[PDB]
Amino acid sequence: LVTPQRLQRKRQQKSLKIKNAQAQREAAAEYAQLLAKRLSERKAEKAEVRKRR
Amino acid sequence: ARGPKKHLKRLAAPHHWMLDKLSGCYAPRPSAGPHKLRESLPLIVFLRNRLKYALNGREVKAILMQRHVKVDGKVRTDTTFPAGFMDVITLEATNENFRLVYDVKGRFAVHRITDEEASYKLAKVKKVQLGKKGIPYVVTHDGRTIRYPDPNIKVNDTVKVDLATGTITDFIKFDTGKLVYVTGGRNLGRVGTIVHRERHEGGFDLVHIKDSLENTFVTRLNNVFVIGEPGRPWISLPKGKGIKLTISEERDRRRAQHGL
Amino acid sequence: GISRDSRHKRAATGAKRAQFRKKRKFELGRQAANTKIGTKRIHPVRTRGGNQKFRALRIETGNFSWASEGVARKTRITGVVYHPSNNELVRTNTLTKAAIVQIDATPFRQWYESHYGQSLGKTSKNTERKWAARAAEAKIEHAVDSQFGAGRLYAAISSRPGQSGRCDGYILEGEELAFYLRRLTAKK
Amino acid sequence: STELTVQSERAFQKQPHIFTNPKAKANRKTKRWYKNVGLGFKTPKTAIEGSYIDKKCPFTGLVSIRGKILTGTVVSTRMHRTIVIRRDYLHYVPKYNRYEKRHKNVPAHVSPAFRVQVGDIVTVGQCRPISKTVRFNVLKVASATGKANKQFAKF
RNA sequence: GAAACUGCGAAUGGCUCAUUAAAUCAGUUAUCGUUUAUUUGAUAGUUCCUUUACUACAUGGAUAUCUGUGGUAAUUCUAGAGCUAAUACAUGCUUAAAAUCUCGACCCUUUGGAAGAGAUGUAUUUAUUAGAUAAAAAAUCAAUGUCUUCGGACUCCUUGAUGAUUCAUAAUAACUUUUCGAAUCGCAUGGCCUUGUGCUGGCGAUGGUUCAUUCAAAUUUCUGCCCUAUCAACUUUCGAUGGUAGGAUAGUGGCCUACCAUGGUUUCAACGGGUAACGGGGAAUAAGGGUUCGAUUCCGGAGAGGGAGCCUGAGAAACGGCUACCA
RNA sequence: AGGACUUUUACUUUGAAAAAAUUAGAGUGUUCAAAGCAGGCGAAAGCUCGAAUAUAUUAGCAUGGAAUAAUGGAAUAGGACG
Ligand SMILES: [Mg+2]
Ligand SMILES: [Mg+2]
Ligand SMILES: [Mg+2]
Ligand SMILES: [Mg+2]
Ligand SMILES: [Mg+2]
Ligand SMILES: [Mg+2]
Ligand SMILES: [Mg+2]
Ligand SMILES: [Mg+2]
Ligand SMILES: [Mg+2]
Ligand SMILES: [Mg+2]
Ligand SMILES: [Mg+2]
Ligand SMILES: [Mg+2]
Ligand SMILES: [Mg+2]
Ligand SMILES: [Mg+2]
Ligand SMILES: [Mg+2]
Ligand SMILES: [Mg+2]
Ligand SMILES: [Mg+2]
Ligand SMILES: [Mg+2]
Ligand SMILES: [Mg+2]
Repeated sequence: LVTPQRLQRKRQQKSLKIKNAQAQREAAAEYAQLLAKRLSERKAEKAEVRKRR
Repeated sequence: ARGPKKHLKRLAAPHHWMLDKLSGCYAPRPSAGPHKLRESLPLIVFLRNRLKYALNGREVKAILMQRHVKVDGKVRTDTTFPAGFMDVITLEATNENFRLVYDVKGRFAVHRITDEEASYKLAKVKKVQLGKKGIPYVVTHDGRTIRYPDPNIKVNDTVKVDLATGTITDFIKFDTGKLVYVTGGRNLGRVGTIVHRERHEGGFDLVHIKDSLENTFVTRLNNVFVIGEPGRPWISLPKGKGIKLTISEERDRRRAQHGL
Repeated sequence: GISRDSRHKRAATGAKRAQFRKKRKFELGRQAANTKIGTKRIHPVRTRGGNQKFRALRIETGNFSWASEGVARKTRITGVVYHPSNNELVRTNTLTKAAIVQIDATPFRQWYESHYGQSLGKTSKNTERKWAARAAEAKIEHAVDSQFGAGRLYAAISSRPGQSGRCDGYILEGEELAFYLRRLTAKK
Repeated sequence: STELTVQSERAFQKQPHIFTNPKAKANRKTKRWYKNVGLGFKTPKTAIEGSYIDKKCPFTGLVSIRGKILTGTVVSTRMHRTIVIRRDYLHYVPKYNRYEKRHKNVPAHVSPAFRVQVGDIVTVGQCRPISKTVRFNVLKVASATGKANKQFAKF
């Protein structure tokens, strides 16, 4: 039977799924930016090694 | 036996639960959980025996059921939960917080440790792998699977889980000259500094450890848990700091520090 | 009841081992699939730890891959012509892994025609420019063209119909095909 | 004891899932896959450019070397693609404080990359169960001859 | 809150030592050779397929319990009839964007470059590719890419782990009698006012794919067993040792099949026979060395009268589970 | 921390390992003891030290030593270095 509590559960499930997906994509973006920063740092280090040598 | 075994006779329980060889035929078998049962510690043992807050099984059941035990920020209402090494046990009653660290005799000693640092936990990295969709992840000794770790975190390393969000806060890189703890064998509870780590191509790494008293031993790498930098441990080490005083030195401690 | 334990075998020395224990369930072996051709009939079997296995007796069509340009197509198996283990399976048309079968070969044919259009056996400007960029690089070897004119391709199955339930494999091509023709010419 | 034909049997002999593209015009010999078993063990050049197949090759086959490393002496090289190694040792009887010469016969699987004969001391390594009795793969022929390196005498 | 359906355990525990002499077992390894309910930590938009016509404010039918009629001498024997439910059995819906692949209504003379259209979650199976890495410069033809401040420069290329991998993982083409992707429960029921049953909304409980972790389970390396030669050769047509391919296995493996090779153990005692032999931790005994015992309080193994066979499950060849033979 | 070659052992020192119970053995007035892993001390107003150690003589792993015991180099130089 259709009950406001059942609709509440359905809405909660949908919202939890959407929020979890958003959080996962945000974490992926943050990890990508961290990788880019580390890559820039070690590329600068490699350039300095090439220049000094 | 055809299938899993679900009973632990009292003599077969580890000598670190260090129960009474009489007054019972069986011993609490730890349920499946974050730690090996040989290395873990059931909550019933920690409360009934170590703390004496309870008296027997029913009292421990009543304690756990009403949600006063909090293992690493979670309730864990099962009697034989394997609260293992470096886990945090919180009792809002008596507002007390414990962290399980071996005392140098090699046993899960009762370590009353402050609320402020009880927020976080330490962990050893046991695996670093790449799960589905190319997502890096790290498996600690608790079995915690931390997703998206720092790119230069390697195996055998140590990490500082915030224990609230359950994400990575800081980490310590394994290398020589570093404060370290031991979690197996004769050197249980010992704390020292890594002097050398001989590789031994083909398996079973070994590390040499020198403690503050300038004593030296050697232990397996699986057996090793980096705990911080010398002079600056990242946690509150228990009483004695794991120096492993000699039996004669322990006798001298009993004689000297003595007031009745 | 078919056991695969080492106890019933004699020792390396040759002594006859006495029976140590009656054979267990984690040592069982099941009946051979000995699959056939026609009227797809796959039977599920519940093995250890769930993990449905699929017996693929009486299988007619399956996926087949071409390694050179690397394209896979669903196509019909039409009989088995060679088996490296037992020719009795060939005579009984039993289809197991590594068996050598014939292929209807049409889907590869009009894929080639819509991909290069070389009219084996003997438009929009975009497609024409794609073909020009290809620049007749489709110089695939002569024997596969010979059986393309024949119409039946020579494929070697690589999936295990006994376990997987599928019927996947790859066309003999390159020196591979050569070798097997020699063996087939030995049969011929 | 090795056939001249690179495949002699009914089934074709290929290294599984390494494919040489005939449509390409490089026209090298083939695409031969290989690996190093580690432990500072040098892969033989006869395996690096060889044309054998040997599914159970530690250097070219699927089998991996892990576990025990045993040094012994060849006692039987005259059963196909496999070796029988005599390992000698001394068992210590303590009631007499005396030792006792003893020997065990370890079967193993020597790759065609190695040329073995009766009497060569051999370093062998553990692997998966290959046959009913062989569990070791020959990893090094230390003494190719031992005392037959110099044979003739012409002053 | 009976009963019954559902779920879970019943494979733990307890007992005995009959079988078993490289068998079990002990110490020590390995699984880059596999399955793993549960516990713990994470984990998924795509179920649309041409989306300009659908139940998602909730899809269908049975079915026990029960109401009544019986049968048999009886058994935890149950046939017929009548309703009835689900986290039982079946179906099935949303739902974004993005990017990547593929196929083109055209133009304008090349550096060709573009309207636009379909597919892509995961799961399975098969092919192929990436998964790098000892170190400074070139010329050159062949192909042809960016910018051109029309000389030509190409400077930038990202790559984890182990000792090792075809590993982890990613990518392309496809495949599937198409697995999963919450139609499930409890408490509290707050906030927004778009003031309506409207929009949202917390703490849990069960589930649920995958990957880990744990309880494990299977195999597995080296070495170790009592007496006996009045047991010296043993094994292979019926697998004995190895090769290859296949089948089966959860997985390696003569584990089984097909075709080959004729091999494997042995005076360092193999093979056979005996054990009033389960192995061990241990017990008695005690100058030292030892001798005897260990069915039994712990760890392993095996068995449920002797034998075989099997359903259910994650786990049984279970026996206070079934099938058959023998007693 | 990397390529490079590693004569191989037997032997012996040290260490990691050899589950608990058992044996040994430390502390402890179970009234003593067999035992047990307990207990002790406050003013009585919660404060406490414990639950020690060793051995297993085999097999495996690491490690220092190089006497004793064995094997191997260069005799056709196909030997070693640049
Ligand atoms: Mg039992
Ligand atoms: Mg016997
Ligand atoms: Mg590849
Ligand atoms: Mg893979
Ligand atoms: Mg095979
Ligand atoms: Mg006995
Ligand atoms: Mg008996
Ligand atoms: Mg016994
Ligand atoms: Mg008896
Ligand atoms: Mg028992
Ligand atoms: Mg049984
Ligand atoms: Mg009876
Ligand atoms: Mg079950
Ligand atoms: Mg039975
Ligand atoms: Mg009974
Ligand atoms: Mg029973
Ligand atoms: Mg029954
Ligand atoms: Mg002991
Ligand atoms: Mg005593």
